[PDB]
Amino acid sequence: VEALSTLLRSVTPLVLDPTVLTNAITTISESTTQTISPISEILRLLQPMGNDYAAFWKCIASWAYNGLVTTVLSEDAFPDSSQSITHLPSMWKCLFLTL
Amino acid sequence: VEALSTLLRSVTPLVLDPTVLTNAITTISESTTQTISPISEILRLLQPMGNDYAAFWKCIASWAYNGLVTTVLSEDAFPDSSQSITHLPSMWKCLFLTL
Amino acid sequence: NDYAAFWKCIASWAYNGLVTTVLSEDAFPDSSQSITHLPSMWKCLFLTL
Amino acid sequence: VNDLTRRTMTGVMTAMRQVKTMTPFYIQHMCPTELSVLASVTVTPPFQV
Amino acid sequence: VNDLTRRTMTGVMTAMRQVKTMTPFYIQHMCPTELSVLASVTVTPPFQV
Amino acid sequence: EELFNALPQPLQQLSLALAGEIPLTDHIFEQAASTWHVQPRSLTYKLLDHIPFSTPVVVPPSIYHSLDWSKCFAVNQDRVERVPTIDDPDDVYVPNSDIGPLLTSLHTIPDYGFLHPAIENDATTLRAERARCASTFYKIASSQARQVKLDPIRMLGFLLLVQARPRVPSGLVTDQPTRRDPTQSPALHAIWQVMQYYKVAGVYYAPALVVPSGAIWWIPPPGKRNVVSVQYLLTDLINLAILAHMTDMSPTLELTGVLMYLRAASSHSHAYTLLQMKSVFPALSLRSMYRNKGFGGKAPAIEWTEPRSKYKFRWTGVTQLHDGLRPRSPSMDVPTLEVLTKYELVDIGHIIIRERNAHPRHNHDSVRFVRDVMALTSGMYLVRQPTMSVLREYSQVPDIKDPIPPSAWTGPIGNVRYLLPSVQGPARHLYDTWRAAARQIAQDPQWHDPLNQAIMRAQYVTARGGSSASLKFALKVTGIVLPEYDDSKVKKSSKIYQAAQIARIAFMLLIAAIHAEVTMGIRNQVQRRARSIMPLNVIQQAISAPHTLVANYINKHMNLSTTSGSVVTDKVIPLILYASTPPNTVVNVDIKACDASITYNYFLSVICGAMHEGFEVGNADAAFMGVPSTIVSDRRSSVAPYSRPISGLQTMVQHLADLYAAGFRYSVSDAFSSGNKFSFPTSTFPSGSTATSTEHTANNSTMMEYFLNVHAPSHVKSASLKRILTDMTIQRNYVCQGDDGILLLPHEAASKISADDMNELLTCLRDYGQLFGWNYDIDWSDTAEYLKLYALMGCRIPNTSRHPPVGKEYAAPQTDEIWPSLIDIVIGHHLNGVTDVLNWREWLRFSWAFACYSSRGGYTNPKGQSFSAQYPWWTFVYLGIPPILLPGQTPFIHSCYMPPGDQGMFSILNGWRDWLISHASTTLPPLRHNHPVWGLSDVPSLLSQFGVYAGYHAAQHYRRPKPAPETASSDSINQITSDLTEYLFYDSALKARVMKGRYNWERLSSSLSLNVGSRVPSLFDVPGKWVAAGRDAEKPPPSSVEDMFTSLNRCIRRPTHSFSRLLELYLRVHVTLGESIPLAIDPDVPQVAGADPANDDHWFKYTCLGDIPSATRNYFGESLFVGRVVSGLDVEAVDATLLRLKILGAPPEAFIAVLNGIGMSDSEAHQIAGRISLANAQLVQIARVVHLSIPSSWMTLNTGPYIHHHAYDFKPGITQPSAKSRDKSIWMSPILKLLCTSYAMTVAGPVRTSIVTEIDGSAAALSGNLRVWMRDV
Amino acid sequence: VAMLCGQTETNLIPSHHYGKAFAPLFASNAMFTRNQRAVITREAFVCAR
Amino acid sequence: STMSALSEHLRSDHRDDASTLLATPMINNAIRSFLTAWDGIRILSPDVS
Amino acid sequence: SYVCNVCNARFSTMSALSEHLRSDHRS
RNA sequence: UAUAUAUAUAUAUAUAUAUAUAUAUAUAUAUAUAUAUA
Ligand SMILES: [Zn+2]
Repeated sequence: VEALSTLLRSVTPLVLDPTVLTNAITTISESTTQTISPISEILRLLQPMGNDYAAFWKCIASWAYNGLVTTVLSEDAFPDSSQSITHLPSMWKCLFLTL
Repeated sequence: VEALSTLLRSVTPLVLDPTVLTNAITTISESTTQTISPISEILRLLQPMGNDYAAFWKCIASWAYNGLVTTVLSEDAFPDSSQSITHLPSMWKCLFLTL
Repeated sequence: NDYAAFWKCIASWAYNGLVTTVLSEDAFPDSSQSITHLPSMWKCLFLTL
Repeated sequence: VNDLTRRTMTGVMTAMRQVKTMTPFYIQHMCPTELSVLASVTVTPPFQV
Repeated sequence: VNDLTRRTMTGVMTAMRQVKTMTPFYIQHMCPTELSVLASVTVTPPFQV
Repeated sequence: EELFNALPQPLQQLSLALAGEIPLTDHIFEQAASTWHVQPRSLTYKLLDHIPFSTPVVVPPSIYHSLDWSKCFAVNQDRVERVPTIDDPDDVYVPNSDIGPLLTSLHTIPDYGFLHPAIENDATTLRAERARCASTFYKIASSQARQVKLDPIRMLGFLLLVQARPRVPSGLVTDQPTRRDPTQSPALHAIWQVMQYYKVAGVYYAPALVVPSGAIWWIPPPGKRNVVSVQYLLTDLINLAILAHMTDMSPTLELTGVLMYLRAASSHSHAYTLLQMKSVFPALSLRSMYRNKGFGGKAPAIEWTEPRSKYKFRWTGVTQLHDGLRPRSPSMDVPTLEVLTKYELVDIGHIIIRERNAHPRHNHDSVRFVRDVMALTSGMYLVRQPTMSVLREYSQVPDIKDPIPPSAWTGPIGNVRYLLPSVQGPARHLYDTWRAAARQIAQDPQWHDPLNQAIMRAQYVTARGGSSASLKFALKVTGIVLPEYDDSKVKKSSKIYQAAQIARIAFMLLIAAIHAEVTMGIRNQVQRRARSIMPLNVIQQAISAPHTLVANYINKHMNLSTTSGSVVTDKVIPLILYASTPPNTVVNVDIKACDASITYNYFLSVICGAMHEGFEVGNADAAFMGVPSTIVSDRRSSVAPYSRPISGLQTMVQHLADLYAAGFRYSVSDAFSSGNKFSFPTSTFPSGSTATSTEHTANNSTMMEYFLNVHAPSHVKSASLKRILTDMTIQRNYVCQGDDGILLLPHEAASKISADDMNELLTCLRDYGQLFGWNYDIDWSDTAEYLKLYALMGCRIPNTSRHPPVGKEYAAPQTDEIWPSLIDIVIGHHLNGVTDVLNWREWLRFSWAFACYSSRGGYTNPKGQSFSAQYPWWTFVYLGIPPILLPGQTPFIHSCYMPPGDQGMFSILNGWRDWLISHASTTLPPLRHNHPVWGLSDVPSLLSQFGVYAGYHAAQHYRRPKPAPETASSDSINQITSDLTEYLFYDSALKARVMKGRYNWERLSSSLSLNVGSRVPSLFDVPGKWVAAGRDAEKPPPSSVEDMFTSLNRCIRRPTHSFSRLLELYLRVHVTLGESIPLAIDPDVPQVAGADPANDDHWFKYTCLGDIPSATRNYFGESLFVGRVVSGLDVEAVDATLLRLKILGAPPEAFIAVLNGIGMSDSEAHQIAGRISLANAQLVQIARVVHLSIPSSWMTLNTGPYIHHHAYDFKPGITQPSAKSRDKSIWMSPILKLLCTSYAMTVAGPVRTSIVTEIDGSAAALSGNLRVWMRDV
Repeated sequence: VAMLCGQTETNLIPSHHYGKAFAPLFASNAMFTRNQRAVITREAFVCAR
Repeated sequence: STMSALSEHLRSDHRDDASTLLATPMINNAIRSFLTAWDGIRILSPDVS
Repeated sequence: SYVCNVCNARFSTMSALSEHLRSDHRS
């Protein structure tokens, strides 16, 4: 898979840029009198494990060899089952999973 | 164009002075607990470059020789096509272009 | 101030069937290129003339 | 967009619409005279289409 | 959930839905071509089910 | 270790303290400092007896082969030249000679000597040749030895002291003890062997001793003789030994460096020999690393955002390395080995190559090896006779391979000639480019704005300057009687002084003076020829304005000046990192000598014509900067010649072209040589400061663009090269600054370009530069050299050799400085060791030893008394040096990234809080009434017992003496003032604006009762600042020195038990550290050489935060409201005051008065004042209002996001509700975040989340007091 | 992030871009060696059986 | 008797204490957290030969 | 050469030290 | 005494690098022979 992914990433015209998303986020107006800021939370959650952004190509490459190997959602990304929907960080994780 | 513009500015009763506009703008009340103040966004635009608005006289002079030269809006002074209407600076830019 | 090509073409006329002048292969615009690429467009114009 | 900001934005736009500027009058009534006179002064006469 | 925050959450979610990303188009129209070509290049041919 | 026993008792104590055995105290701090100042320096060498060396180094006796100096100097045309020994005309450096015969004996120290008074007298009075030659030789030889921040022996003493005892381990799991050990260092053994020659009765006489006036030498007995090169060799050895220890390199590499220096010292002209084989080490290691089969590892994945003009980059993962990605360029082994064969040093190459072959894969070890080997080049500041330097550099003229034919010009326009349209080629391209820019400049109401005019005039004045004598002569020659203000004690040669004289005169009267002589200066360098400083006079600088303006427009509106905006220098860091990544191919280029190659016959004539023509579009009668329009004869038409008016800009060009055609006329007055001043002209461009970078960068970009788009496609052969060479443009493929430049190729599709095509490409470029006489000096080694920064595969390599521990430039025969300045030298010295990533634990130990010696000093009246003083060690903590061990703590828990100033103090106290409080309760009786932050336990007395307050206030005291005023001189002060104001306020509108603003301001500040005495930045004080700077540039009288010592001692002795009000309030906050933040990048990937698990703390700090500055939403506060300001005033003061006013809720007219006080018109003042808001302000922008700033050490880290969303000022589940900032959080939270992150950066180890947990007083009380203090200042 | 942060050049022509991209990948007999190995494998397998 | 012996005792004995008077056990604890995060990196991004 | 303070294990190369350090040390 | 871990040494295998020798090809230099020109 790694060979195809690296080779694929060389030729593609697509480029990734997290900045555009952050601008769309931060431009949201909000009050400063609240104890919790959803903006800060989602921004903190949005940054990947490292500043990696490589899994996307890994998923593409896997399709050519689904007979050999299957991509699977990382187990650690699931929201904790003990939580409830009102727990915002858990809610965000659920949104990212379904996307 | 330069010669005609200089002559125009040399003799004219009109005087350009933005003090009343800003005075009428900064008197608008708004909450100080918000994260975005559109007043600042506006005043960050309309920046007086100190040239005493050569563009205005330049546009007027161009009319006399429209059959030879045409004035166009600068490309940089456009909202980026990647933005949404909710991106306030883009909206203000579009407003100025319309005016 | 040489203009060798011009005289070469005229000379070759008298010896066609022994030597043939051809347009330089690299003078053509690249096949993948599009008409909107102005430098390619000029090449096509000169090529035509 | 939070309505408070929206309320502000429509406010400032309203303020701009109410400024008693002189320019629109000058364009319609006085500027043409200035052009008409200066057209006889510049070393190059006007050239219009 | 206090509605102010609740208003914020639906706002930021709306913003994400409005971003004019290129990826969905690329997946549908361009990515298949890249795979189809590269399939002839890798030392191991594709193996699908 | 018997050496530890050899040390005297105080030094043994100090070594124990440095090792972390005991907490440091003022007592032992003084004992060590005092005893160092009293014992003879030779004892440091004496210490070397107790080291059982076991290294394979032999010092050949070939060193002591002094070549006679008499044949190394001669005078012809009445100037003392160098007459090189070898046929190479560049052997103009200090020879290898025995200085002995030119020595007398001193009465103070009879053993050492100085120059014969007879020799200098005869050279001065009789101008005797041999006397002059001897004098010149003595002066320069002494000067070369003086190129050190202090005496090398002291540094050697420092190294022995720290290395005398192993440091105690901390509790950290990553605290690896030093692997290297003494008795294995070839350098020290080499020093031992060579020094064996300099002992007569086991006394170890030093070959030389540096003094404030240079260096003295020891008279050799009849048997022996001292060669000056030996002293230089010792310095290099000492410097190498220190560096090797700090870098922690294998002894084998140090062995090679020793052999390197020895071979150089053996031959004549030690400097020249080193200079010839300079680039051997980088070529052997950096230029050729991965030219093998077993290549692999991890590399950064960096992406350059679409608006490439912004220079914004994104870290986006890592890339696996493989053989297809290995470097393509040929190695550098063959040429280097061939060169080394000349000096029979092929063994060094074999050793280096063999060792290099042990790193086939890119990882921490590989780069660490590269860092160490590259650290072997000599760090000596080379110096040669300025006369030879000026004669050798400016004697070059460019060679043009296709000159512009004379028939290519039109008729003259009085001085200039326009270029015929029929002419094509690069010259045509250059002509059009400059002409187009000139057109854009022509119509631009940005100028004629009185404020902008003030900026330009003010830009011309600085404390330094030159050519004043030429100015006074030329104007006196034309009958102009300039004023004088000598009683106002300010240097005449200062650019300020001459500017004041000019203020009244009508400008056109001065036109004849522009064709006047210009003085010159020289600044030495570490790895190259010395630089040149050529300051024009104020008038000439004014005339050349159009040239600068057009150049600026070219830069700012084409390739965005290629980073020459210089906003923060760190923007080049991600650029070269991206340029060195595997997917990209990069080529390093730079003009051989851009200053020497720009000239009038080819270049400047074209530019002058283009500018003069480009200004034709514009009112022919429009004076510019006081230069009126004039009538010139036009002779383009032979049948219809005539005369027509030309605008002032064109008149400037007319004179400017005349000056350039005449060539610059310099006057050399070198002091190291003897009685040999003269003047000679040259076409060499001045290029003395950043003002020249604009012109050269513009021309650099222009020629490159034409080459890429026109010349290369028409001339190259490879079809593949043509295919890739096309679709390439400078705005996204090329950057430059002055001569330096970087060219990067478009990403070859999953592949690399054939080296064959590269050779074809590089060859054609060389020829293209040869056409108009530019030697391009290009190279291709898959590395990044730009502005002296080195990157390899996306990892930065600090070239430590360019910052020698011992070396320091001194451009004059005398050091001319006072003792307290040494402290600032220490501080600057320490920071480099942090910027460059050294072993942070050992570097800290060495730094403190340096500080201890510097802590003490004295002075003597020219005839009368002596004076003395020394600081408590806590000063250096405030100055920004972490403590090694506090009482009750564990050593080595404070990171080097600890901020200086109050922030460092607060963070230290915050961690130290609980132990102090509890300990104070046990030791001391309680204080008499409750304290805000402390309980009744009375820690302040304990702090005083530690002398903390003494150090805290001592560091606040100034360190340079103050000159005194006088009343008749005050008439000159007024005369100086009046004229400076007159020069500043050429018009009247600005004066009216400032006066109105000042009058309104004081009226408001008093009546509204904000405060009184607020020193607000205003234009009326700018001349005052200039005057103070001018007077300060003078050598102070002794009385000022005596005042300093007395004042300093009193400040030390005065018993005070309080910090500044800000720090007092800051202590009210409690901060705690949580878990580590999520990592930025993979720890495997190296980013900075030496920041590895071995050097843990740097490795932690970089890994957690990530290096690439990526402020996607912060912008680090660079959006200051006042973009346009005059020199002298500080923007950082202006915005701080404005924000402070805004927080205080001042009425708008207060802002209006302040803005009007710096020349802003009322309309724009209202416009600016409206923009002021707490919302759009950035965290740092608002936090600076209380002087909370970002340490320079952090400028290489991506601290933005951490400060944004990792320093919780109010975590709901942890913070006490008493600390809830409530509505004032809009401006309170940034302050708390800054304090939190400062404390987090203070401790060693990985970066952890910082949380405010409690404020002893209510947050409201804290905010209220802050508002009070803000109102007070 | 990849889904929402996808963007490309303003006026990209995919056919042109891929034309340049794939050019170096079809310059050699690389694809044919595997064919030859497959044949030898076939013969070896049959003979062994 | 020595800072070394004290430091070793602090690292060994008080390996999990949280008293504010002690710093080093906390830092070592943070380092342990640092390593656990490092595992999270390569566990979803291993190294190939 | 390089060594780990917890178990005194000694390593020729730093990469080996790193991998060991990260993985071998954690009624 | 046995097991496990770590270090060092020796042997064997495999890979990579360098050196030396021999063979073949290409380039350059020198010598000798032959041809042609002066
Ligand atoms: Zn271990």
